[PDB]
Order: sequence, then structure tokens, then C-alpha cells
Amino acid sequence: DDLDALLADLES
Amino acid sequence: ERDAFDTLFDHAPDKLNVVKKTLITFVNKHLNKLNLEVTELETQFADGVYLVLLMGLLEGYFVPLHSFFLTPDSFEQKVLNVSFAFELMQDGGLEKPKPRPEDIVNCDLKSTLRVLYNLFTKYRNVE
Repeated sequence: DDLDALLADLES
Repeated sequence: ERDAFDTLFDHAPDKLNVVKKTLITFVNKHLNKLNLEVTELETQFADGVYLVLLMGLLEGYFVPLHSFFLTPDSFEQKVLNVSFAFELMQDGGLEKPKPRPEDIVNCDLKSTLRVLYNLFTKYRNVE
């Protein structure tokens, strides 16, 4: 689920 | 060995600009304090200076002056700087970075993003 996790950090 | 940045560049390249930007804001949250600014992650971390300065700012280190080059004049100096920055990351308790110090100096975008994101993950709450 790495891209989901990455974008939750950097799209917040 | 594959990670989210591999997935980003392969399948979701339009999400790269928000990834850049968030990381730029994070690094300039700290570098601005020294009257320094990053406009572009592609090249501005390659000489290793800002990564060293950033670690000093993030951990509150007394960075030894003779441990890195403030104005690196060659590939090898830029190579000693990134390695020292990696050393300071590990001194704070971060895992050894994935990229070789040379990957940063050679302006590899994925490598640059990986290093900066792992600092973001750890230090996003540091004022």
C-alpha cells in the first residue's frame, strides 16, 4: 500500500 | 527493492509535482532560517551542502567545520559531503539511506526524493 501511504503524507 | 517512488514514476507521474512541492516546503521551512532557499530538488542537493546544513538544523548539532566542504570544488568533495550528511542521518537514528552518496551528486531524482522523504517522515513536526 506504499503509494497510498506516500501520497497521504505529501498530499495533506 | 522496489518502493513507492518506483510506482510513482511508472504509474502516477502527474503526482510528482505535489510530492516535490511538499518536500520543497519542508526543506525551506528549515533552510529559510539560514536565509537559504531551494527552488528545484533536481540539482540543489547534489553538492551535499544543504543536506548537511539541514541535518544540523533538524537535530540541533554542533556540526564540525572540518567534516564537510562548504564550497565543494570537485566530484569527490561533493561525495564526502553527501556521505557525511548520511552519517548525521544515521547519528540521529535513521536507517542507512538506500541511494549511494554518488546518486545524489549525479542528480538522480528518485534518490534525492527518497532521502528527502525519509527526513520528512521523521522531522515533519520539528518547528
